[PDB]
Amino acid sequence: SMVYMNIMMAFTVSLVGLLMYRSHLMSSLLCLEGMMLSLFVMAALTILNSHFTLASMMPIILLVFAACEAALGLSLLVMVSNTYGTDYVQNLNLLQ
Amino acid sequence: WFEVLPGIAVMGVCLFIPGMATARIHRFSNGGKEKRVAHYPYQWYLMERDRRVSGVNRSYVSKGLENID
Amino acid sequence: MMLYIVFILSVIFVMGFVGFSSKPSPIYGGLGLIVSGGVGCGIVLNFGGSFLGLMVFLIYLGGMMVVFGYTTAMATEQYPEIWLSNKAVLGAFVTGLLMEFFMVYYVLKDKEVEVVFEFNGLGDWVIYDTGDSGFFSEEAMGIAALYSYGTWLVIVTGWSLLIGVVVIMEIT
Amino acid sequence: MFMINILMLIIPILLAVAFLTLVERKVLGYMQLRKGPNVVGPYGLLQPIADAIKLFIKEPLRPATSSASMFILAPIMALGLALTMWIPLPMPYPLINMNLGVLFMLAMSSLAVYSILWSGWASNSKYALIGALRAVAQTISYEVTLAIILLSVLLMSGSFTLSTLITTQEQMWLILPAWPLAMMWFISTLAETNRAPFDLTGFNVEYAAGPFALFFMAEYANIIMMNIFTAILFLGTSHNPHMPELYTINFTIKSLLLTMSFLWIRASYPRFRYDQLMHLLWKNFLPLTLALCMWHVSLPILTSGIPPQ
Amino acid sequence: MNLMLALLTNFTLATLLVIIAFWLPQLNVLPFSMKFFLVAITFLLFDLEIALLLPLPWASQTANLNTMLTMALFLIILLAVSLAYEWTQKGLE
Amino acid sequence: VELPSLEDLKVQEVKVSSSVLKAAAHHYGAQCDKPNKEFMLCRWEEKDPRRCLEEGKLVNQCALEFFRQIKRHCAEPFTEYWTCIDYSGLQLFRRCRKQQAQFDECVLDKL
Amino acid sequence: PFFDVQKRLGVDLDRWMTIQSAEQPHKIPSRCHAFEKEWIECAHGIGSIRAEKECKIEFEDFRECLLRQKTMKRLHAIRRQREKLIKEGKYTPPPH
Amino acid sequence: NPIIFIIILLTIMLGTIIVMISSHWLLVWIGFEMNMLAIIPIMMKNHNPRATEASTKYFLTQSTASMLLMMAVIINLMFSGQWTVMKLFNPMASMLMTMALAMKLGMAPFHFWVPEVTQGIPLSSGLILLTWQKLAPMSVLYQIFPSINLNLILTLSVLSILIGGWGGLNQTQLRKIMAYSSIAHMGWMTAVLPYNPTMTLLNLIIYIIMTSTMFTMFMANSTTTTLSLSHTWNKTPIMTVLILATLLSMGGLPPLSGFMPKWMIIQEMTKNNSIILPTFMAITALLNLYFYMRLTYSTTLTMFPSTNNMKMKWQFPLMKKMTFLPTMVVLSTMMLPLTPMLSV
Amino acid sequence: LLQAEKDRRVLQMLRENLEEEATVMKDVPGWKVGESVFHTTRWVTPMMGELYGLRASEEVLSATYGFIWYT
Amino acid sequence: VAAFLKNVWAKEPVLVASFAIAGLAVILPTLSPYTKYSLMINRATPYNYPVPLRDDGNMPDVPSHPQDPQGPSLEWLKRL
Ligand SMILES: CCCCCCCCCCCCCCCCCC(=O)OC[C@H](COP(=O)(O)OCCN)OC(=O)CCCCCCCCCCCCCCCCC
Repeated sequence: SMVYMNIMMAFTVSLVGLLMYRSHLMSSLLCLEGMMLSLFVMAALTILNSHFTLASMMPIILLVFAACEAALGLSLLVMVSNTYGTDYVQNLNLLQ
Repeated sequence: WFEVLPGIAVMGVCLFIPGMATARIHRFSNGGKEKRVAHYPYQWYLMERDRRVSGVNRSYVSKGLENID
Repeated sequence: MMLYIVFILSVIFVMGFVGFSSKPSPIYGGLGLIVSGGVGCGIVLNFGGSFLGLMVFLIYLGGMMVVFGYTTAMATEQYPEIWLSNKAVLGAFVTGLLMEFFMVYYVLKDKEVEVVFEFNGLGDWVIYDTGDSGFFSEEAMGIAALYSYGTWLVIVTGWSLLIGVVVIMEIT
Repeated sequence: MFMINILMLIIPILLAVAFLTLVERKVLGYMQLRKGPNVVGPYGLLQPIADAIKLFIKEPLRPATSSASMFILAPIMALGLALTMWIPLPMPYPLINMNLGVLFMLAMSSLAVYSILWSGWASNSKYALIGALRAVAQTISYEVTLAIILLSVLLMSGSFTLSTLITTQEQMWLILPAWPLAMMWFISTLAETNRAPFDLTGFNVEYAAGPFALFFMAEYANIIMMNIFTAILFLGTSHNPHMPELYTINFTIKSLLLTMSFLWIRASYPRFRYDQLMHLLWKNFLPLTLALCMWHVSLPILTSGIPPQ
Repeated sequence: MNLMLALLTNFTLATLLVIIAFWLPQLNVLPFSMKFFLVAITFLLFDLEIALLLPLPWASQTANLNTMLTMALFLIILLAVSLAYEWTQKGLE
Repeated sequence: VELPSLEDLKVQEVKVSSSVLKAAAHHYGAQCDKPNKEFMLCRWEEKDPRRCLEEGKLVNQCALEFFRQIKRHCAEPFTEYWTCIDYSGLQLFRRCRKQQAQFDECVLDKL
Repeated sequence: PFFDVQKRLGVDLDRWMTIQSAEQPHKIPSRCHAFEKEWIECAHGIGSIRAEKECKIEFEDFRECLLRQKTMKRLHAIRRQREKLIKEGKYTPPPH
Repeated sequence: NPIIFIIILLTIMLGTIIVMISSHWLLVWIGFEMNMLAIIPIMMKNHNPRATEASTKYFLTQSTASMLLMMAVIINLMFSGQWTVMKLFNPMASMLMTMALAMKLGMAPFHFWVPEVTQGIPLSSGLILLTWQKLAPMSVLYQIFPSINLNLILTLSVLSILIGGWGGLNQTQLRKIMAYSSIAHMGWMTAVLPYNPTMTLLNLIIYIIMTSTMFTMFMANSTTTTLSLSHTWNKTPIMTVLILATLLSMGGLPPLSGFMPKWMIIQEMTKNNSIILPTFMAITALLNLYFYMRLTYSTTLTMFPSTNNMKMKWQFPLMKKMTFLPTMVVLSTMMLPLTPMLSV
Repeated sequence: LLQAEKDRRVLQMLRENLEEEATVMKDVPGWKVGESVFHTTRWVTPMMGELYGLRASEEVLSATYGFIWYT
Repeated sequence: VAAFLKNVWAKEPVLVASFAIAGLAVILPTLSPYTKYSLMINRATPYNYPVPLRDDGNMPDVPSHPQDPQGPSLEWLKRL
């Protein structure tokens, strides 16, 4: 149905050029947790109407790791700004 | 000590209205009857059925034993 | 209040993501998520499931977003700005915004447009498709979270949360 | 006529606290060996109606140092959710029969911290920039002290909905099995709503006569709400089907006494000097909360007294 | 169908009053601190593991109970052991 | 596929209200017991309720005489019994505990 | 790779939250519950390399149970069978 | 610190067990989710900002490498809804399956995912832990196997050795020289996998052992190439022959045992008449040795050991299970009559 | 009893959604009335679009959205 | 160690009371026989419909009459 087509374009807010770029680097990690709830709901559509009654734990246990993964990378950007004061992803010294 | 007693009888009376008002609406909207509550989907199914067979379109009226005799 | 009240929230939910998709000088990005996920909470509150969506207010919208909003003040201590007040922000805001109505424009507005872009008709009640009625047990969805058979999940997921604290008990 | 039930709850609750700043002072008056409002009333009762006129006469000058879209946005939500939280509340009949509503009160009260972070930040420097942060930082610590001991009585009452909560307390006054919880209920709720012992609470000093009155009117709206919320939970009243009037007589009059308690504790105690203020939560409150959380699980099991639902 | 027609009056009343407050009857013609960060991260950890603690009163009207008894107590253990290692270092908090 | 006609429809549906249907609700099925459990095997054991349409009328027919039976002999304490439970709210079975004996004094006695 | 510890030592890690019709804690089935019980019965001893060429049928109605795809295609064209003749009569049926 | 340094190290292998021991798409979601949460503090220990400016580049790569996987998982929930680890029943999902999963096994795309991480880490002790992330997703691919589009998997493998054969001609950092050629063996064991997924792990086992010996021989003092000049006449001349015993084997010459999988890789690949593709890979593997020659020319020819500072003191490292490692890494090529019988 | 009072309704309900479907258009590119979308001739439970057609004015909202968003 | 309970209960009298509620809570569900009455009730709550079965020869027990003494006895609770 159309309720599956939207939301499916809403998954394509994980646009990668707007996922690690540009600076004000919190706006990058913004859409990462914003890529969550495009999967919490999209799963919870099909689990709910097709009465499964057992995979209700699956979107709940999804959000447990969804914040927990999001808890880690927020800490490191403080450690970026601990020695700098601003994020500014155009910071680059360690090259490949 | 006396003057505080008219202070109590203003704001405390101002809470007497909506409990009186709401219990004189749903009682009034169903004609002296309380509103049928529905918390489980089996409970709603009665109201979804009985409204279609009450007399025309209502859930707050009954038929009784004298309907089908 | 019409029949199309469920679908019309979903299209609004699409545009909440586009509000922070470019660079909304990231303090309004929090105000792009609260408007979105609340409407996203509205979409879950159909279809039978009441309990499982309302927690996303508490655990994420009250939980993650505050700590998200607790940053961008302890860092990014420069001068912010209102978005759309620049030319670096509005350079792509309209581009996918046109397609969001253009996708709706011909999925079903013509008679047959065409074969693979007209498969899903809009409406009308098949979006629910939940008859007939059920039981007095629960929603259900009400007997949904159980400390029966799933227990191997809880011992793993709880122990993963414990070592998450220790990694943050260190460096920071 | 569903609409006239709405306006006969929003409007008659504004006068319930607009005539309380009067009562705030007179209860404060007759402790200090002094009288209430004397010249205007005569019994005081003509004082706040004139003072309500003044704050809309006096000119609301705006900060040139701030935005405008953010500055009036926080008083928008201030009357929004702090009045929305009244809605699924019975007396004895709620406006909405929500199937689950105890989660719904916490879901709305968790956005109360999301308003104070606006006004201090978008306005100005230092005081409004650092001083407004800490107040979120204390009020984030009082949901875990709030929600856990909240959950420990749903284990014995039975479910999430509030309509069954009246029937299960028809013989009890449930403070008697939870008088340890009664302290940590009332202390924690006192601390969240930003009152005299638990105060550090620039997020007011910039507001002129216009929008200061809102965030004085919304803050008061919270405090009778934590009174009326403790009222249905701890000190449950009797219910009569054939006489619904007798419910509401002995309903608000019990909440009105606990309303005086916020006025009464304010006239005794000093502050808590912020470093202690969170230190008395984690080190001191929280280990007892987990212990009594374990207590209300084993005992209904070791009674065969599980509440039915 | 009034939920959704229930709060729409409430929010149009707040945004009305500001126009008589801030508008037309006026017409005038950050340093970083580490100790104020780690409590927000610490809160969100105990904010998650009360949502897994959350489905308890529906988890009593159930089957064989000692599965649900001994496992629900285990989450409180992990919530408490997490305190003790963190209790070794809280900072000026 | 196939469906049976408009005939074998329009049979006497028990046009009563939900409260008076849940009024007795306890003496009803406790003594009929012949078509209902057979109708359950007709629905639970064998699916496709299109080979299973006949006995849905048989258990319906038994309820027709059933309310006709209680109407002819003892109905005055019955009509007051669903009167009190009509005063609504959750339909509890302890509010109308007092009037229960006046109904139930004759159900074991009259019929 | 798949060591399968749970096969020798006879406990299940989960193995229950796997298909649509396994446990159902109060015997409450799903919508396409009746086709799982058939489609598993088709290919059990089959080694899955001829299963895409032997059974091939009970997978189809099962897959179309989950979407009601051509049913939605058949029902939508009724709005083109009638409902282009709106002003050309054919009320069909009169109420009620 | 030293108590939990084992405990953090313990839970990494606890993650990849759950990846191997499950029949469920949500546990293997959790599996290398908690691994990606368990690798971060190993990068940190000395709290240097370069290590923080390397882990966060490592972080948000593998975050997407998690989060793209679940988008594949909900599709075969909407498509037949079964949760057994099997074929995916959608080529739109199997496309989303592999080329998300190939991030954690980093292919010829996702270029700087390997070197920019491994260079810049002070912890050259190990950093052999990036063999575990080479071990876990291979334990999914053995089960994804009989539903792949069959062209995507070989395209990433032909490109894999093509860039890895080119990367170390422009290098001195022996970490980056060892960061490269980790793309090399991860092209081969993907290129077998449509034809007999067994004996893929034979390439996997040999790669573990010949990388385990490499950094343990690098934990003497060396981190830079010209630092491998100043140990033959300074640290120990016995290490100079042993480092030549492995760099020539890992190039794949038949008298040593590094050639042994590539011996067997063709006996499987032909007999299914694909001829032009093994010839293009084996001729590319010629360039895999010109890393090692032009590196072994520096340490085994006494290229000017300057900077007079003599080590008259003994050595006490932790050469844990070290001397027993290059005994199956050189002379095992006669000693495998059937390695494809105990493993397969 | 009420189970027998529900399946009787949907046999009536599908009939007037079929008998008023057979009489729509007897087209040569038209449907054979009485066909099934599936091959397995068994009794699947019907769908909400099969109980109620494209009528959808009040009563269809009154059925699906009955328990949902209020009593 | 005997004064160790009397040099901390006069020193930090908060978490001492917590461990006593950590105690007396794990032990007692394995002690009193009021439990397993919790199990007998929580299983004997009828949610769904008890569907009857088909007779063929036997008849081990339970004929069609519901008010016959043919099944179990959970009616101790009403007498309890
Ligand atoms: C074995 C059987 C099962 C177990 C049964 C055992 C039952 C135990 C029941 C215990 C539950 C209540 C205790 C909860 C903890 C109370 C908080 C507390 O005690 O903190 C103490 C506080 C901190 O300071 P402190 O640690 O004492 O260090 C200084 C030493 N000179 O120091 C203080 O003393 C200050 C007090 C706190 C400050 C706030 C006071 C504001 C006034 C609030 C008035 C409350 C009125 C009553 C509540 C309203 C009723 C709803």
